[PDB]
Amino acid sequence: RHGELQYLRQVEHILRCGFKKEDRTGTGTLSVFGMQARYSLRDEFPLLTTKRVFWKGVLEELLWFIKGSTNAKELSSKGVRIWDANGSRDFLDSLGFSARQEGDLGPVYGFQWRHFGAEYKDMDSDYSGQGVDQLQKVIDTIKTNPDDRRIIMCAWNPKDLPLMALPPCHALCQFYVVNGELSCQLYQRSGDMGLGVPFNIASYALLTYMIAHITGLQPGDFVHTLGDAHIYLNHIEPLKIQLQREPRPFPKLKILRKVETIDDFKVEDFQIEGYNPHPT
Amino acid sequence: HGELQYLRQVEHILRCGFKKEDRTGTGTLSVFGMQARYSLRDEFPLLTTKRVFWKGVLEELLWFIKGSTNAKELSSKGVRIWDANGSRDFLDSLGFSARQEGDLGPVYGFQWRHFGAEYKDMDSDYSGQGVDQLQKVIDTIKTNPDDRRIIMCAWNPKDLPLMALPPCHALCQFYVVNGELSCQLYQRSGDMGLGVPFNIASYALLTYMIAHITGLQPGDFVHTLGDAHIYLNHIEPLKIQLQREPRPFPKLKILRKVETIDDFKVEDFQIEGYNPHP
Ligand SMILES: O=C1OC(c2ccc(O)cc2)(c2ccc(O)cc2)c2ccccc21
Repeated sequence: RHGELQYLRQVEHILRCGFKKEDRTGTGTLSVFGMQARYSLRDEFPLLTTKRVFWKGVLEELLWFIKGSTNAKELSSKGVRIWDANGSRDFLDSLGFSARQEGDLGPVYGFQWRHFGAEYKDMDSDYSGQGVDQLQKVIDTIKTNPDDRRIIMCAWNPKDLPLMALPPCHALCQFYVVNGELSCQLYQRSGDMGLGVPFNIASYALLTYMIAHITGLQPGDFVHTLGDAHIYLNHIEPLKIQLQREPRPFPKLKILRKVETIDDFKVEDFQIEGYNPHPT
Repeated sequence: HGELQYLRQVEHILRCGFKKEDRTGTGTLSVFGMQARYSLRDEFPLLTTKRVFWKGVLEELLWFIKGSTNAKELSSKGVRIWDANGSRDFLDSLGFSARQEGDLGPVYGFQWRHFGAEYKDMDSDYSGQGVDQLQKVIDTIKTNPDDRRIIMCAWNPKDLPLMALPPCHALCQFYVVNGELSCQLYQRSGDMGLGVPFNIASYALLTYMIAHITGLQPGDFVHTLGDAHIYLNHIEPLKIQLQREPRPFPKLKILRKVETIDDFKVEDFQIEGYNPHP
């Protein structure tokens, strides 16, 4: 009943029953369409243990989303370089974004979360007060109407898709409250089980911890829903080895001071305790 | 039998759901996060343990497809499910007193065909405005079946204040493998007793239509729920329905070759072998 066994069973399922299917580069995957897992957030934190997850990247990326940044260099300057290739001069040129400064990802996550529907110009523009601040709306609704069934933050913006260096893999999420507990469901249109999915689970579990903290609630569940769940073909043999490792008890996530607004969270406010992932 | 997934979801909520009130303070039993997979392969998942309103399923979907946001254009087909949301007493509730009766605001039909366009009223001409997500999905399926971004999203944060009701069916995603077209719906709120069987039929039908248009075979319909709930007044009726054994699903037949999604008509469809319980 360790929560990571769900993830292992999803990987096993794709290895056994997935179909060969290729991505935009013509590279092969094994793929299943439509999966779901539930990770409890109650006195533990689902940071996967059968292979180490880049927690520093999880935390800094989420803080970067929250402040609305679309500059890959603003994340890279924290030592987190996962978005840098998508803002490179050559990649941006290949998409027709010649006039963009290097690092300008377009209206990706942070912009849609804080300024949905505003007109994007570039990554250095001031978007204060423009568009729908979905993130603060979710927090507001949780505080005042926890029964609400419309508590959604949606990064999928069909109008803005052509401007993005990458359309969001995490298309939308929904929050839910019962019994003083805050839950979150992510709709992820595409998930690389080997590398991306563990990171994305941590990301939305952390966001739920953050929002629960500032709304006075306790973390409940993170429900992970996938569209195209896939394993790259050259990852099959390492994953078969990983699948025979027993999960170690999940770590705990501690928030080290009372924080009042989502914008006030800082990297030093968080401590992962007892994280003991299997080595690679 | 694929209907057993639905029955076990109902059973789970009656067993493990928590009491949770809705907008009207009326009580439900609720579970957050559920998923079921309904095969579309040589059968159609129109539930059999209780009759589903198939004519309403089909006419509502045709109404979405032509982009209408006028409940009176659907009611004129004898399908009244949207009429209350467009009534003058309900629009006034939401501060929409200057709005014509029947004007639902920028709901499914507008978002599917004109996402991002500026809504005015249900009588406006939106030709060529906004993103036609429906046609874009069909195009991408035809040209890039491997695409992992084949999404139609009715959830529009900018337009929510203008809507008579924000979409329960927030988005759906299509997927192609082995010549088969699948569809996954993200439904943020599901009334298991009254709404969900209708909703399953709707998106299974959309998948049959797009598969027909694109030369593919229907695959799976994957139903994902947020707040899956049962109104307390429905508990004993569902408890009886849970005792009913499902009959084999009917088949859906498309009676002619249709070239575009806009060309489908009610007469093109025939449900074969539908034998539901009362
Ligand atoms: O470069 C990285 O992108 C990943 C990532 C995903 C979502 C996100 O929001 C941020 C990053 C990713 C992993 C696998 C993929 O197939 C594509 C991307 C990732 C996870 C962990 C470590 C590095 C990376």
